[PDB]
Amino acid sequence: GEGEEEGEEY
Amino acid sequence: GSHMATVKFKYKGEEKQVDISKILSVGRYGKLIHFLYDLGGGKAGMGMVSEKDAPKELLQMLEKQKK
Repeated sequence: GEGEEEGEEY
Repeated sequence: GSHMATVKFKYKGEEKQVDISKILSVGRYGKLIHFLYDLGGGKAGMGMVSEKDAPKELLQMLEKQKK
């Protein structure tokens, strides 16, 4: 359940 | 209750708060600062904030956890 992910366009 | 200092992170716009004792390793990639934190239950989490969004007072703390 726990464990998020990011996704920023560098 | 925890007796440590908590760090607030702007996760994609959301305001998260992780305890300094939970912070595993912080890695500044430049404008974006990625960090790994231990949550619990065997699994952990991660996040990435910007230099502008992260307050200097907390940013300096991230420097200490910079691995």
